[PDB]
Amino acid sequence: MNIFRLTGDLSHLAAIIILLLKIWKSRSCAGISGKSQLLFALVFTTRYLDLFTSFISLYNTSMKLIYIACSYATVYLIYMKFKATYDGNHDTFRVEFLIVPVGGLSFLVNHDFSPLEILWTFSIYLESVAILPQLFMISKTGEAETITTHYLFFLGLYRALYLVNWIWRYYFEGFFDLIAVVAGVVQTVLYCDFFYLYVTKVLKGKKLSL
Amino acid sequence: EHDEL
Ligand SMILES: CCCCCCCC/C=C/CCCCCCCC(=O)OC[C@H](O)CO
Ligand SMILES: CCCCCCCC/C=C\CCCCCCCC(=O)OC[C@H](O)CO
Ligand SMILES: CCCCCCCC/C=C\CCCCCCCC(=O)OC[C@H](O)CO
Ligand SMILES: CCCCCCCC/C=C\CCCCCCCC(=O)OC[C@H](O)CO
Ligand SMILES: CCCCCCCC/C=C\CCCCCCCC(=O)OC[C@H](O)CO
Ligand SMILES: CCCCCCCC/C=C\CCCCCCCC(=O)OC[C@H](O)CO
Repeated sequence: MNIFRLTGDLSHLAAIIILLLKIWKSRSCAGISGKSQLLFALVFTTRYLDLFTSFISLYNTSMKLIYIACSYATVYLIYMKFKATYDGNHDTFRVEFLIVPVGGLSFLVNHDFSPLEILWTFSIYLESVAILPQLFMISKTGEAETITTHYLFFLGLYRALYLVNWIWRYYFEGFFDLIAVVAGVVQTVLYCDFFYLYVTKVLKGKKLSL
Repeated sequence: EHDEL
């Protein structure tokens, strides 16, 4: 473990808690893409199947269980408990254009042709584009609430910290995974317009307009 | 092994 990955994991947990607590306390999921929450829960489900085959650490196990529970709970609050405030009419991204090709790519381009590795690869490719329905919803509706932008900031910063972590691991440990890296740069570049707008507008008391 | 999240 290095500080870049630790801050990255804590930034990811921060985003997940900000969203869950925002929906819970306000009793509303207005402005939130239910489709992106489905994709993030599907990322954790396919990535962490190794909970049954590998033990890295108590931290690694606990973080995995917390991410699965918080992702599934967010989906439960949007689609079941506070479904009266779910804006289905503005969450119109067709997720089939993400799942079917990323599924195809994970089967063809992977480190090993075995079910656990193919499923892990699917989680990596899917995560790179999982936020697309949420950004697409914000551009359609025109605005994003401040708490929603804080959620997007900490979520976007998490995989950016992972890129720094991979430079660190490559230099100090000689470890390199091109699939995680390439997907991680794709994941971060999809936040470029949001980052620019968050720093120049949101951090200056202005409207985030995608 | 995959030791990250
Ligand atoms: C924009 C950069 C983003 C962050 C980049 C993260 C990596 C930072 C690397 C620093 C190199 C200098 C640090 C000292 C490591 C070299 C130590 C050395 O010379 O060790 C010799 C040998 O390995 C033992 O005998
Ligand atoms: C070895 C590397 C191979 C790299 C090459 C493969 C990479 C595929 C990745 C993503 C596909 C994303 C698909 C995005 C589809 C968007 C659909 C869209 O914009 O519009 C549909 C609309 O309904 C029309 O009317
Ligand atoms: C909306 C985004 C538009 C831009 C999307 C850009 C496409 C990059 C996407 C995914 C990474 C593709 C796979 C990365 C390459 C891994 C290839 C490799 O070295 O795989 C090792 C293995 O040995 C092979 O069998
Ligand atoms: C080995 C691979 C090394 C890769 C080295 C890093 C490459 C980063 C490249 C460009 C940064 C600028 C990206 C500009 C595109 C931004 C698009 C954007 O932010 O928003 C559009 C929106 O997502 C539509 O839905
Ligand atoms: C061997 C590989 C080494 C690769 C090491 C790469 C290190 C790059 C670090 C951070 C990117 C920050 C880029 C600058 C963007 C600042 C944040 C932003 O969005 O700034 C917009 C602002 O309005 C501007 O005026
Ligand atoms: C140990 C050396 C390496 C350290 C590597 C990690 C360092 C960077 C970590 C986190 C960035 C924190 C940025 C904090 C931005 C918070 C903005 C915010 O929440 O602003 C709320 C405000 O009210 C607006 O509405």
